[PDB]
Amino acid sequence: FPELKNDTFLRAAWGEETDYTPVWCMRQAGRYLPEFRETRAAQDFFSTCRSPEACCELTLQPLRRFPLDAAIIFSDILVVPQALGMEVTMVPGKGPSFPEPLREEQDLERLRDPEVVASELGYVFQAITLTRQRLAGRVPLIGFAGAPWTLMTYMVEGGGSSTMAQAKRWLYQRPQASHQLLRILTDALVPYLVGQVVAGAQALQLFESHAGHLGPQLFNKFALPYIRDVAKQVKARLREAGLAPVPMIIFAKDGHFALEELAQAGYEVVGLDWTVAPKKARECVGKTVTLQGNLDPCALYASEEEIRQLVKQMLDDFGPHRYIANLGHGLYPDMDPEHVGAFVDAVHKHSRLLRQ
Amino acid sequence: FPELKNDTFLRAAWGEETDYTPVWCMRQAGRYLPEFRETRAAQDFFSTCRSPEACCELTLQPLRRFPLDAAIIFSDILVVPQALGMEVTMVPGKGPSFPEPLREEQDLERLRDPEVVASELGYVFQAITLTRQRLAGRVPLIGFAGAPWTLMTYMVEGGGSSTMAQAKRWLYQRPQASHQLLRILTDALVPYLVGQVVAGAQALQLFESHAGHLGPQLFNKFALPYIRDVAKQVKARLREAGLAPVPMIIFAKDGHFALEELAQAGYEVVGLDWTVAPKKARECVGKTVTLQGNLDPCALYASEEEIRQLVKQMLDDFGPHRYIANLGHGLYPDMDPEHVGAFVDAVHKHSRLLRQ
Repeated sequence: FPELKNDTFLRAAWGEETDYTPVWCMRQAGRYLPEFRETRAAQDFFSTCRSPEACCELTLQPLRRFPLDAAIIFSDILVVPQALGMEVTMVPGKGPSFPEPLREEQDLERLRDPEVVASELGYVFQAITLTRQRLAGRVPLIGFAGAPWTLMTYMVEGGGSSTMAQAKRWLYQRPQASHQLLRILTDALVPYLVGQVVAGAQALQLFESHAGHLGPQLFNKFALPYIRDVAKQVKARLREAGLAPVPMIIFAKDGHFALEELAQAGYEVVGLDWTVAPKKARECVGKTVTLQGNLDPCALYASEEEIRQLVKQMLDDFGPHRYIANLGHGLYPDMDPEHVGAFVDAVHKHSRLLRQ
Repeated sequence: FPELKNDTFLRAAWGEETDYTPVWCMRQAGRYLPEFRETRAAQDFFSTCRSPEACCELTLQPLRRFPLDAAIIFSDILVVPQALGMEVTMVPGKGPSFPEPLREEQDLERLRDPEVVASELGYVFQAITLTRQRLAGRVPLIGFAGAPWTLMTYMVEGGGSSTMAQAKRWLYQRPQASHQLLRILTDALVPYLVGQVVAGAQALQLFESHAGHLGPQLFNKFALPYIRDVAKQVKARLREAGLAPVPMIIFAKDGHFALEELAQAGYEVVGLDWTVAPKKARECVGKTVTLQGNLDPCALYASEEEIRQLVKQMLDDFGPHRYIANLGHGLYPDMDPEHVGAFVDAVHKHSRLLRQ
């Protein structure tokens, strides 16, 4: 692969000093971009995901508009439960649906052996090698997947949910089947993430979006240990293959009560939502791990000058070391690309003016 | 009104010692009760709310099953935006909808003067006087309303929302119209809550369900000051009328980052969700205020013996003083009334065995 030219994002992730604060945005390839809607208008969502040229193109689009310090491959966390044998739809701009969710223990029998999952996900590895080639070393490429508990919520709920009532009902009423499913998910994730790195990914982010529904005790029993197992096994498999490990990011949306444990879970970087004050987050995580985040993405509805001021405040509270700027959640379809450009321009100009 | 016989809940709320930990459940009058579905099968939701006998009956039903230490009047937080002039529906078991949500500043013109709102809500005061009579002093009666920001989210979103994107867009793009609306809401709430106390309510709970969507800075600017204004004005109006103030509870769902401020906002009791460890909550709030909560209501899906153990742990972490037991969120329609009975029985037996 081409030699990496701008490794600021990787340096920050590892905890090293940098000349400026690197920045990227969750869903930087997303519907807020007209050209993203245009290229996606070509096929359906999961068929977009299976075309290496199409994922490559969607990954590069934001980089053409903005000097972001990283690319993240275009894909979906739901490719893993699909590759396990579940049928999925993106029903007419309504979001993800599993028409036949897991509802009882016997439903586990329909899933593939998790060791066959990576071979079902070859199309993502193809998209990753292609993108890493076409990026030609401009910035590092991030790979990703959903964390075990978060994927389990989709598989049992059949899509999004404001309560996760069914999924938490499994934890309380079927804790054994729950552990069995979480382990199937971990055992599928580890070889998929290792494959992403073999295909060319330079950093991995694990997305635990539905953590906040758990309190501390459920989260300690049912999410954290799988989260720890993912990073331990991925790093061990990469070493065994003779490959450099890459930095790993754990993003736990609404996960204020888990931050201290997450800082010990084997991840270089802890990604935060906008609900934790950056100074309190630093306190919970100590000064080993790098922090990523955490601007409310709705702030980008404010005027450019207001965005600049919000970025200045956020940067001042995180401080310059062991920090990667990002939003606290994905960009929304209605957001103005010019305001995304302002956020990116503001992080760069303020972090430098903060150094120089 | 009949002399109150069991005032344990009020004593705990004020911060006094008690012989046991009092307990009630959010949505204790709810669809998990077959007789609640039966009496509600009589008319539509908002017409149930307007019948004093029907609200009285729904309020008493759980008290017939369980020795709860308080009743809460049957009503809905959405009665206030309806009384301000907005049209609302409970469309066939789909939840609240406003078919015509507020979308721009000019939409404010359609709202009533907030000073006329209490006269539109006479039916709730009738339901409260009736219930306080029929309760005949068995336990105290709680009145309630939604907090200003939470009501504003319904009025702008038109119902529930996983992002509150439109409502936060108002905060970022129309901060002045936002403050105007929040003030209209506060100015309607204060006389409605005072009326509830004049009608016989012995305690008030303000429900800030949608707080967690805000980070600390938005919450400090747009929710907290209205929250403070509500309690200050209600207490001043009651004093001026010659009436005893009642204890006031602020419940801020997902509000971990606001707990320290909420403990200073003029409320006797801070109600918590299941996401904050009870020991950390105590730390944030000091040992002045009383804490209420915070059992994950999905725990009630567990077996009776497991519920007992979870209650024992929760009680041990809160400790006996300045504590009212409750769930961290309303009971779900599918919950087993026998498991609610276990939770109530467990709080009583463990808190006593903890004293004796």
